[PDB]
Amino acid sequence: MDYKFWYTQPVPKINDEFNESVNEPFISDNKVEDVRKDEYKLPPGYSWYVCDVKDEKDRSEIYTLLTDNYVEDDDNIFRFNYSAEFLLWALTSPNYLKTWHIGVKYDASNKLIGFISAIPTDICIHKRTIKMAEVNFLCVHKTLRSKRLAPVLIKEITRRINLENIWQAIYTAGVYLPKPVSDARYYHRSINVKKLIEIGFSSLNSRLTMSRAIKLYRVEDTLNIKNMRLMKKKDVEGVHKLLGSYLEQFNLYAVFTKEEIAHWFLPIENVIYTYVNEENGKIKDMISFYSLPSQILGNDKYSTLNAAYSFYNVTTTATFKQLMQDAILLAKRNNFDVFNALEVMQNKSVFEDLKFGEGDGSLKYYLYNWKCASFAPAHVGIVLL
Ligand SMILES: CCCCCCCCCCCCCC(=O)CSCCNC(=O)CCNC(=O)[C@H](O)C(C)(C)COP(=O)(O)OP(=O)(O)OC[C@H]1O[C@@H](n2cnc3c(N)ncnc32)[C@H](O)[C@@H]1OP(=O)(O)O
Ligand SMILES: COc1cccc(CC(=N)NC(=O)c2ccc(Cl)cc2OC2CCNCC2)c1
Ligand SMILES: [Cl-]
Ligand SMILES: [Mg+2]
Repeated sequence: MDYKFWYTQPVPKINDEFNESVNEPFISDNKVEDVRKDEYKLPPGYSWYVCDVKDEKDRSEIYTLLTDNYVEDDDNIFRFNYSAEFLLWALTSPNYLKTWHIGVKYDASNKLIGFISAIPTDICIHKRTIKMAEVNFLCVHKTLRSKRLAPVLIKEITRRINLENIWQAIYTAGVYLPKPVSDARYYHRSINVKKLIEIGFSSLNSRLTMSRAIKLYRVEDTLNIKNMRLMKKKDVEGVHKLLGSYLEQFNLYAVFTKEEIAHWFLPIENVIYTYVNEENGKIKDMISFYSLPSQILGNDKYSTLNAAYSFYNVTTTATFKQLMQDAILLAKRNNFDVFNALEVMQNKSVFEDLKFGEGDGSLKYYLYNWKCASFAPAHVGIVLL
């Protein structure tokens, strides 16, 4: 609650509130020529390390660090378990910098004990498009917590981003920091009810016996949009047009190039699933979701919760409810146990009807070095990884 580090950074104070007409950096007229050229100082016996995410072995090291040390749910039952291949896709998007993929090693073990990453992306906030970094995967080894490593990681990636004449960033966290531009609850749609019950993800009452819970969450194996199919390279221009058009209504969204569309949407097994409805060689409807397993900590029977996370979903030929009903069936068809979605975009309107349950927390959206009015999650049009 003191935010001793955060309060030194160009982010709003916890009591700052800005008019709708304020939409600008906290610190303008920055100069690349003035940016520190020296790496930030690490504690004795630790070293910066530039990770090559395209090298299987370096990628494996980041994977291991995240598997053992990344985000857990509030009750420490689950831990996110991003796959190696997901990390490769997440970090090697168009115009990515290797030098924004930053490790820290303990010199004596040669072991990776900290990470932070960013990728470039054009972000439209309140109708101004700004070159930004999207920051993700900040992680410090569980054995080294509350030693103020995280601010060094932050300050070092800020410096390397600033060297590229980028002065804004976007990120998200579960934790409250100075100061969200928006705050979105997450919801879950049970698919394998029994499993989710057995692992303590979901529960039963005397009203809801096991057979009744299973029957509740039953879906028909038949698509509302019969032609919905895996996206193909030929669809890239059609998706770019459909998605790009739709995203303009929002207060915060990424501005995608065709190269970014192909990267972010072309399907990769166990990473990203995009489906399209093509009519007359035109893309009219799209569904997408990414795969993010959680490791189930100390359950005798199951080791992994497979989960699909709603990415971007646009319909022009069905209702948004029918579209999302199809997104659920498609995730069931891909052996997911649960479908997760944030109350962003049009999502919340379908949660009651599609039998989504409210989850235990929320995801806060932040900008660095940007001053603007905050807004309700309906007005958020971007989903980070
Ligand atoms: C223009 C370019 C700008 C680029 C940069 C943009 C900004 C990018 C910012 C990064 C966005 C990343 C987004 C992202 O990856 C998605 S959110 C996921 C973050 N990762 C985890 O939660 C994994 C599990 N936790 C850990 O590994 C550690 O607890 C971490 C490393 C989180 C904190 O390590 P620690 O050992 O627990 O703590 P200290 O070293 O003692 O440091 C304490 C200081 O860290 C502040 N803190 C804690 N969690 C934070 C978080 N999630 N964002 C930002 N700040 C966070 C905290 O408030 C405190 O500052 P304060 O005293 O002022 O309160
Ligand atoms: C069930 O396993 C979990 C494992 C770890 C943490 C949690 C609880 C949680 N924090 N959930 C979510 O943040 C989350 C829950 C639902 C959704 Cl739709 C998105 C979420 O965040 C994602 C996007 C930001 N980067 C991480 C993925 C759940
Ligand atoms: Cl400093
Ligand atoms: Mg620390």
